[PDB]
Order: sequence, then structure tokens, then C-alpha cells
Amino acid sequence: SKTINIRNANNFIKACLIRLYTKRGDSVLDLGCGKGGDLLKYERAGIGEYYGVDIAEVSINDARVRARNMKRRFKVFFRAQDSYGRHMDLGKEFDVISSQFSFHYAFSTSESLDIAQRNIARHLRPGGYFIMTVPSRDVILERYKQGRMSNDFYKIELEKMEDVPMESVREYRFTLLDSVNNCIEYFVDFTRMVDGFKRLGLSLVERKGFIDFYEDEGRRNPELSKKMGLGCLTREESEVVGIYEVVVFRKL
Repeated sequence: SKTINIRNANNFIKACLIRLYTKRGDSVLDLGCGKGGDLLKYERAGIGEYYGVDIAEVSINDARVRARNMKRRFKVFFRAQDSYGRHMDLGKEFDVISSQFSFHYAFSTSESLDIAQRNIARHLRPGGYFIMTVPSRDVILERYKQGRMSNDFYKIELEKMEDVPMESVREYRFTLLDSVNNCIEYFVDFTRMVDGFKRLGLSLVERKGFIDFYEDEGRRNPELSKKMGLGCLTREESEVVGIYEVVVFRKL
């Protein structure tokens, strides 16, 4: 009830991102689909096939029920496993691979990231797109210097001192009202991600902050914005949304 606006904003951004890189008849692989919250969004996109994967079986169960009781024109596939730290081979390519608020979990270890990046590359068709939404390390670190790492909606905690630079930290504690609690998150090493993908045939094509993406797409989508309680975000709410950024890679 209190994070309603924050949720609406994030869902709107995800709906626009999907709409921007998806087309009718597209096959989509949803990594970290969670409770399948984007199933309805893809239904509007007119996709033909949806494949959801998540490490938490408890979330896959909710997604299965959601797809089983919703009006969809596309087929659905679900599988509970780790598509980041463990080899994955679904035996099929997809036009679009989505990873919303979860890809940063692939930066657990150097090997984990390499496995994750390779799983995406082998499941993405030539010319396909890889859309993701993850926290911005630059934004987070900038707030650390400002001394403002939280409000009444969220809270981020970094590491200690003792010869440990700000560029040394690789993880942090993230808390969100009515959401995760003291959840360990790994910083996204953009450069390493881009370089890794580049060697796998994937090049960067998009990178914009949530706020800017939200404002620009908002003026270009009055209907999709009015079709919900969407509207104006407050400073405190904007602080949470301004933490994430949109990143898109394409296989060439």
C-alpha cells in the first residue's frame, strides 16, 4: 500500500522495456521470473512462447498457477534451477531473454558470472535481445559519498573500512519495505559484463537510468500510463526507483 507507486513505476518501466524489444510470435526466456509477474505484460506484447526459470521453487509454483489461471494466447514453460551459477541447456533458442532485478545475482563469483553469461549466449538466437534491469553501482556509490543510503522505503549498507577502498566492496545489504530483508546483493561490474558478453557475440545497445527512462517513455506512452494508478513520484519514492538502470544487449 505504501510502495504502491514504486511498484507501479517499476512495472511500467518493465512493460515499456518488453514492448520495446518484443514482437508478436516471439519466444521469450524469463530468467528469474519469480512469481511470473511479467506474464500479463508479455500477453499484451503478443508473444507466442514464454519460458520461465527461477532458482526458488516456491516462486515457480506461484508463476505456474498464475499462467494456469490467466487468459493467454502463448504457451508457457517453467523449470526450477539456477540459470546463473549452473550450466543450463534448454535445447532451444529464444528471440528475447529477460532478466528483471536478478541478473546482479550472477556476479557472486568470477566463475558464476562466466557460467551465467554463457547460458544466456547459447539460448539467444542470432540478433536476439537480452533485456535486464539491475541496480546501478555508480548510483549506489555516489549516494554512499553523499551520506544518504536510505529512507522510509529502503536501506543499503556497505562494508567496513581498514584498507578497504570504496571500489573494493563487491556486495551490500539491501532492504525494501514489504520486500526483501537485509538481502545480500552483488555489485554489477559493468565493464566486466560488457567485455564478457562482447567475447560471446553480445554487444551493448542500451543503458539508461530508471528515472530518465521513466520520464521519456512516460511522455511517449500516455495510454499505458493512464491505464493504471500511475502518475507522479515523490522524492523519497524516486530515490528507490533511481537505484536501478536499464541495460540491453543484442547477439550479433
